Amino acid sequence: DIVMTQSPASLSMAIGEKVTIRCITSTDIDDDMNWYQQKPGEPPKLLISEGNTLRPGVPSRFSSSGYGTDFVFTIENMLSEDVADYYCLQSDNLPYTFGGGTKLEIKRADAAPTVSIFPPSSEQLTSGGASVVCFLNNFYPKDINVKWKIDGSERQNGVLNSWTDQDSKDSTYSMSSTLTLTKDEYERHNSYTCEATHKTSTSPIVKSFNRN
Amino acid sequence: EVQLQQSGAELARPGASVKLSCKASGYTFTTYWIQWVKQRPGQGLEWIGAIYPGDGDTRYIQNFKGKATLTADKSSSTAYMQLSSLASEDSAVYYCARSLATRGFYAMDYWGQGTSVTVSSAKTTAPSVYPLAPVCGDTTGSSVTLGCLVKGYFPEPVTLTWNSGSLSSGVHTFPAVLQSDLYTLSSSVTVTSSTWPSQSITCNVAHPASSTKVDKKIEPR
Amino acid sequence: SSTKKTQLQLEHLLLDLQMILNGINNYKNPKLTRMLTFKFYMPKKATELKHLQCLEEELKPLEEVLNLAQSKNFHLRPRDLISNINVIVLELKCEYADETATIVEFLNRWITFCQSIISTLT
Repeated sequence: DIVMTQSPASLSMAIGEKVTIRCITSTDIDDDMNWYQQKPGEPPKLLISEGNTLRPGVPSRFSSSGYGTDFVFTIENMLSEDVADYYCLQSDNLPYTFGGGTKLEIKRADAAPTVSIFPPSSEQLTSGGASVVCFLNNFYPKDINVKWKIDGSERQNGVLNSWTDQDSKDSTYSMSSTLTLTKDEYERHNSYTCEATHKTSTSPIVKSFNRN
Repeated sequence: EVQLQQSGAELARPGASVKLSCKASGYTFTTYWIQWVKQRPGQGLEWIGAIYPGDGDTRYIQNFKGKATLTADKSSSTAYMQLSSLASEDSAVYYCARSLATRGFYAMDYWGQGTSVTVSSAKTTAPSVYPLAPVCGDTTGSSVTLGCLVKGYFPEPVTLTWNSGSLSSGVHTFPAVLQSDLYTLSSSVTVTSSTWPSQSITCNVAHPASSTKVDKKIEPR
Repeated sequence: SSTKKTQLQLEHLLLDLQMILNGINNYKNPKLTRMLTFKFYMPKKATELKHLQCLEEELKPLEEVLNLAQSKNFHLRPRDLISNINVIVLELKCEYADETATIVEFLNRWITFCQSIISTLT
């Protein structure tokens, strides 16, 4: 087949800056390149069809160029509505084949996370479980480090982490870190804390609680 | 106008078969190729094959020959994809989509909404829903933040809402995490300090698979 | 002049069809696989010149295939060629089969139709 190498895999761009995505084809496709945009939970939308044809209704700051083996997709100026994945598809010969895609996220100022810690609910404790939950909300950039402490001393194991996609209104990220304990080990300790280390400062964010 | 409606989410055991459908309206169902596309969770788009409904002719990428079987019913304007000998790497969302012109292969403009197929031995199990309020000695910020913990369900997905959808800004619902064939997610909502616990806050959790639908009021400690 | 005029229009049509066919059949096209997906419809009976109506109604799908047929070694003018074909048919001038045809079969069928009529006129 014809492989298409789409690059970069990820890109972050400030508002109104120009954006460039590239697809390179393992053979000569003679301009049979297509560009799709996919937002979460939605089917991909055809933005540009072969011959650099903008689809009807598509914003005019989308454009593409290329003939042969090297193709470029361009957003003239980043708007936040353009956060999404972009895929190219060659329609030149069978099998049809897609590039691996591009995750396009917007840049904004650094923003410190808002941290909230939550002890296991009494209802979870009734049925034997014990999960401590930590929400680190609306921070930028995405890279964040979370550290758990029981009675002063850290614990690495039993911790799960999960990020939202870039929020639509303010372009920030959020993150749930949940530490699963045994209800027994939970009942043997008083202080529980999560630590947030982020680019926004060296002095981390500490949230903690006493079991009584 | 031109529309493509796909069938619903499916759970299947390893080795079984499943048959997805795609019902088409708004155009001459017979003169357009219909393409099928696989998308593994968190991954890229993947072309499978295509059918010309006017006569049943098919195309396949090589390593789906035998896995996928494309058919069409011209009377109902419907296309079907049979998947056989299901393994886990068949768990994915499958789209159908129409080539943008007649009688020939083209890129796809009109898309179905997708059908999610999960392939697992693990059994459907309803979710446990726990409320998350700050502890007794809770220090007050300007806004307050509460949560909902949805543990031990299978398969995906669950719908999460606050105050029957009334509460939609300042909601983060984090993606589900799979551990020992049970899913766990959580959702947070941020409201104004004043409005709680003076006005009730509730998470509603829907698990279509086990057809369960819970409400958890969040009450201070 | 119609004695050799009708025969000559049919010979011109034949050469256009044959040129398209040779171009497809001789030179290695990376787009061939995509050209073969194109679906052409075929007359039930094609015996008289009247049946050339059935050709005209597939000129839009044919023109598209001609875009795919150009390469580094096979050069063509899809729009001019289709226009000449439409002219000749409209001058010399419908129920189909359930069977769809590839561009190759479509071209061969119409080339053989022409050759039969032309053998009549000799």
